[PDB]
Amino acid sequence: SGVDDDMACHKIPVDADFLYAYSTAPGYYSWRNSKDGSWFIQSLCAMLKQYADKLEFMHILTRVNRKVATEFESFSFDATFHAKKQIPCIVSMLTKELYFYH
Amino acid sequence: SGVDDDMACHKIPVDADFLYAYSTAPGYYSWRNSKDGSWFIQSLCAMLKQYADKLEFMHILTRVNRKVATEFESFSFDATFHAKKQIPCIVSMLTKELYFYH
Amino acid sequence: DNSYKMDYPEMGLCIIINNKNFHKSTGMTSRSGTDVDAANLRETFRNLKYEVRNKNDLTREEIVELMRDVSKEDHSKRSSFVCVLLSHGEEGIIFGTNGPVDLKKITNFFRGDRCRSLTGKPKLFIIQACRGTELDCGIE
Amino acid sequence: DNSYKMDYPEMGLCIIINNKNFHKSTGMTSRSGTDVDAANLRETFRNLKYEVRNKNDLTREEIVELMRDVSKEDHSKRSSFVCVLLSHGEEGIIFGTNGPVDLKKITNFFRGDRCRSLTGKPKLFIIQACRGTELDCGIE
Ligand SMILES: *CC(=O)[C@H](CC(=O)O)NC(=O)[C@@H]1C=C2CCCC[C@@H]2n2c(=O)n(C[C@H](CCC(=O)O)NC(=O)Cc3ccccc3)c(=O)n21
Ligand SMILES: *CC(=O)[C@H](CC(=O)O)NC(=O)[C@@H]1C=C2CCCC[C@@H]2n2c(=O)n(C[C@H](CCC(=O)O)NC(=O)Cc3ccccc3)c(=O)n21
Repeated sequence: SGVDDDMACHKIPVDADFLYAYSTAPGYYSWRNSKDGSWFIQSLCAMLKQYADKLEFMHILTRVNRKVATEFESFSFDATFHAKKQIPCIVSMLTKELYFYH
Repeated sequence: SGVDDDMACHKIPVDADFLYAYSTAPGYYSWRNSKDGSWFIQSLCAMLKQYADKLEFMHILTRVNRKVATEFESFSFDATFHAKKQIPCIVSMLTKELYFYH
Repeated sequence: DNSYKMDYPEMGLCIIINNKNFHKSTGMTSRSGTDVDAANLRETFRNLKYEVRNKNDLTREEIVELMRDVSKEDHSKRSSFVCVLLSHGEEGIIFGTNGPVDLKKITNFFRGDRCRSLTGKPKLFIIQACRGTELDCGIE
Repeated sequence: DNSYKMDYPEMGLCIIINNKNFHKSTGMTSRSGTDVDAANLRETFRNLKYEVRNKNDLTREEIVELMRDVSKEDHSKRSSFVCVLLSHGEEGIIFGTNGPVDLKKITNFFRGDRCRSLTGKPKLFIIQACRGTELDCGIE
């Protein structure tokens, strides 16, 4: 406080109000079914359909995280790429809650 | 679906259920007042005090984002480091909502 | 104001870059199933009242010019902005059909000081792409 | 289950690494005001019913051994885990008093497969440190 607050003229950071919804954790592969689409986009769309009229966006995205993490696993004849998992990654520099039904 | 879901044996990702509350955006400086502490920790503690019995953790952290972004600005005799701003960065790989009052 | 104002005349743009097919010179294999994702997204964001614009198989250069042009529109009557990137990727990088682009180049156009008609408004980047080559074997 | 179970006998540990003073060889200046942060955090997390453990001026090696030992405790009766890092930093890096440590080394101890008594439980890393040398001049 003192020198660093109660500014006469208000500014906001240039990176404020961005949200990144990443399909996977930093450094990791992300997975896609050739017929049904990617795990992440499938789950994102299904959770938006079910909850966009009911939940705040971060809470919708937390259910996407759980759906991808818990329900999906890779399948491959190559053992290297078989039985692999994925956790999506929410990066929020938002400053307020986001409700689509608003 | 089909090959990649309704697993007989359930697994979760090894990076699931982590949350990173970063003081600042990727690539950026983070700021600290020599007498009052860092902007981020000051704001984090104040928002936990006010809302930990009322809001889910991501919503508490979204108010920390707004408090840091809107209320704080650097002050320095060196023009290079003066009038600078900061947006904290929430990185959530959580799979559920977190309520401290639970 | 704990919530973003979402009652502007328009919810805003939803730009979907759907990259399925990649130049031989990159050695990147076709992204089968991405069209299913693109169609799901179009329908989902249409029901949220977004103005959806789908683009297919864009070069790194076309991605950059598209996002530049979109950032230079007047977004004054829009509540928000959404961009969905569907492609190959690595950490901090999305692939055009002909090679890598730095995500920062894309997102910087929309910074608070560079897209003034979106200042104060939520800018959402939804990214289906790899972020490296680590493998999660899971637990349990 | 939309919410983490938070009615285990203990809320869990809150580990605070408070690095104020750095070896001459690093050229890192003293972090005045960090003790105010450490005290605020101790009180705040005490009121949330966390078991708070404060540590001051740890070498890179002491940080690594501390987090290893903490990850090897039996967390079965705890709802969650919190670690707060207060130091100099750069992207992906936190400084011990005598030099940089990769954050990944710290966090990997708590992975779902490596700390089984915290599998399924929220692991929170709260980081006050720089993440590079970019400068936000803001807008408005
Ligand atoms: C790395 C990336 O940027 C892409 C992102 C994307 O295309 O959306 N990720 C992949 O390509 C992912 C990772 C790998 C590892 C390296 C080899 C390429 C491989 N790969 C891949 O072949 N697919 C598609 C296949 C589809 C086969 C099918 O549907 O039968 N999926 C798999 O190999 C594993 C799999 C995943 C989910 C369901 C079934 C199988 C990828 O998505 N990737
Ligand atoms: C880069 C880091 O890892 C640290 C993180 C931390 O210590 O919490 N960040 C800084 O050190 C930040 C950045 C810089 C840029 C390079 C020179 C060092 C500088 N710096 C710094 O000197 N402080 C402390 C001073 C305190 C002076 C005071 O209270 O009068 N703050 C400032 O220089 C600017 C300032 C910020 C808030 C309020 C008043 C002034 C930093 O925090 N940093």
